[PDB]
Amino acid sequence: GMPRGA
Amino acid sequence: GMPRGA
Amino acid sequence: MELIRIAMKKDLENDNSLMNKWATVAGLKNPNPLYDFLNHDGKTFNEFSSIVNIVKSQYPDREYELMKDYCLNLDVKTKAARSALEYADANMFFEIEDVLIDSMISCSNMKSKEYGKVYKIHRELSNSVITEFEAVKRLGKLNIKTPEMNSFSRLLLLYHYLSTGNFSPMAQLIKQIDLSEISENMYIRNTYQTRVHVLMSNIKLNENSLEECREYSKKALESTNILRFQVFSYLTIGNSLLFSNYELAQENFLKGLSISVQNENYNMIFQQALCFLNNVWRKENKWINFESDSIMDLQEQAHCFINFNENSKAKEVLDKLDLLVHNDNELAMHYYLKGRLEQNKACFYSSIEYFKKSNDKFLIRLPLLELQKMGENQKLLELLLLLEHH
Amino acid sequence: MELIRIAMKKDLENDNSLMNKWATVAGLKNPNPLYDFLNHDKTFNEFSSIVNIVKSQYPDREYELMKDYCLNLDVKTKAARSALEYADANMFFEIEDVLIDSMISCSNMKSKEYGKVYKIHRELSNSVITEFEAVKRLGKLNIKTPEMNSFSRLLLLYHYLSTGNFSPMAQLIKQIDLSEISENMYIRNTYQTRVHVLMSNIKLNENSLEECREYSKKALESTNILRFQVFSYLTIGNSLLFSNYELAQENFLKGLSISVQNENYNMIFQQALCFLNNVWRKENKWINFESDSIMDLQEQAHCFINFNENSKAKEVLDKLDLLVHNDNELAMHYYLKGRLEQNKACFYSSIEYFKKSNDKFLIRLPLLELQKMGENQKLLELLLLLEHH
Repeated sequence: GMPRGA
Repeated sequence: GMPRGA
Repeated sequence: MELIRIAMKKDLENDNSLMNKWATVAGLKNPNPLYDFLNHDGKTFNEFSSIVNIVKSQYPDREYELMKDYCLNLDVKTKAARSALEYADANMFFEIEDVLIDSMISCSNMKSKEYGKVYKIHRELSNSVITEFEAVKRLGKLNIKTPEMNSFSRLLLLYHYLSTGNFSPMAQLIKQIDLSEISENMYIRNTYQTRVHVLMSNIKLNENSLEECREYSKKALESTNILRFQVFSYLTIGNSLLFSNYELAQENFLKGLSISVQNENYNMIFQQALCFLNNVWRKENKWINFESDSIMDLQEQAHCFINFNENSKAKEVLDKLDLLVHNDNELAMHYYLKGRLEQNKACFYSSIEYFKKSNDKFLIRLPLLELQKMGENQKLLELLLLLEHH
Repeated sequence: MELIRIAMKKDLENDNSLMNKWATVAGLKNPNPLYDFLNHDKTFNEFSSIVNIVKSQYPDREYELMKDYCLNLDVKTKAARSALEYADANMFFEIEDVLIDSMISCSNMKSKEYGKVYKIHRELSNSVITEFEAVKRLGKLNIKTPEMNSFSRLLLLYHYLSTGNFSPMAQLIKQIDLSEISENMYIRNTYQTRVHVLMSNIKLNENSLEECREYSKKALESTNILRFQVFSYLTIGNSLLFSNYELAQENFLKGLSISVQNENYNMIFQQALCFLNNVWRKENKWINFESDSIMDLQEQAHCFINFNENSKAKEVLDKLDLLVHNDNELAMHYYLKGRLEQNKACFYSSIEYFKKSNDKFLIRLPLLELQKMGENQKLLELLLLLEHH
């Protein structure tokens, strides 16, 4: 999938 | 349509 | 001397035994106040149901003639008048209700003045004289103190939402009503109780909770002697059976016709219920009203034509309906008919959209079945039922 | 003496102008506290003063110099509370967890409050506790400081972001009011960056891509902390995934260039570029063939399907079936089965779970496939209009 983070 | 009532 | 008084004493000579039964009938097992009521000029019962249950028991065929005469010769400042307001509104006796209102606004008793003021708001709202926003702002400006009108000011919004096919806010607004806070007027508390039973029946119908819809109409019927509430209880029970039990639906609507024989508006309502029933079951339909240009009657004309492959005649009718302004629940039915006439899945999607918008989980079964019949994927149909409108 | 002060004195002997230089770097209205900081075993009033000096003069030894300085602080001070945020923001978990247990045991209530809700954040992000447990523990704490009332909401936002549960985030982030943090400006400022990057991710998930990019660009302008720069470039690049291959690639490569010495950040930009190339159906040199994470296996399957190697794709997708997917991961799983099977029902399950995760960006993948399979335009509009309840 698409990596995400903050 | 269908009659409704109260 | 009220016609109810002139007639009650006249009939007491021929039959003198009525005291014992009338006191049993009027919420007194002990006949003291009846004597007072019967003889001294202008003395009311403590509870309005005493007069009501008497008139319905001894002059049922003259209820309107007598109650009108009694109600309009009433001190508007009294508890009996405030009960009469709710009696007139509940029975849809606008002649009685509207004169009382203008009299309760002008008088100097503050309780009766608040009563007239929010019943007026209900009357202007249901006549489309004011909008929902104008009504809400005027309700707040009243600074409503009585638990009677705090219950009613919610009820009058519930009626507005039902009639304009805006079902979304009903479940939470009705949950705010607490009738146990009404302790001075038992008639008003019991007739509001019936109002809520009927409104809850409709809310359950719109959520497709069909067993509970019928339980609430049963409570409504068990709780009232008021024709208007009986009328809509049988209509709602019958509607809840539309898709499953043709014979039992028809039996409820026919029972409605039976009790509406002396009332044109109630009679029209059950013809429309039976008309919609026979179109859903795609039967020959003698109940169509061909002399009408209302949305409800035109839709059923087209629905029957479509059922019987009268497609040109149906397009004629849907051409007339195109020029008419619909609420969201009415547009959803327009698109269902369009979709049937054209065998166009896109109309059935527009139908689902407006059923979602009005939060009608019952009638949406019509476009969904047609999409099933056209081979729409089963997971998609489940998704359309799962998702909700904002 | 701490290494930072040993090193600052060795360089002070040889270079005297360094004093006015270090004083302006640290934002000082006058140069007194620098002298004071070097002579008496004292803190600056704002933690940024020492951080900006370490970053200005010893950038290659920040971790070593800060791990020594932070671990020698009195845990009862505003400096040590500041070092707790510095550690957590940098993902310096070795520095952080030591401060946490120090603070939790200490006799200072403010430090004790910081320590206990930073521990809740650490335990939740390691799945040592559930979300319900975290909320329960935070409520019992009776949190009084604005800082920890703000961070109590931030730790939940991070947890929603990472579990693919995007629905609650917009309403929860609005409850943060950073203007109430008045005493520790270092914390107010690094929390302001945290909120900018989180807001960028919420706008991405709402498919509001220009506002997504503006918040990430505000985060970058506000920060000198690598971790926040990394997730800003990641989020800007993600927001371009469907429209601008070259600029998305350029943001991911920029992230790679600042991530060089950090294997976790480097892996993230590899995954970002791996997904970008699969979306555009290009030759994909970024695939991790030695991974059993859902993220990496999905992209193996995605590229196999792109290059008509459907037996290999099913092998991968059969493995994925045995793994526990959160809602957002499940939505991608059905999209891939849809492509492999060319079955519209998989695409419908895909959008169901994108609706549940409240992912309005990645849902464009199954929507586009349904368009190709000729699905009714009105149906697709309806599916975009309706919400999961």
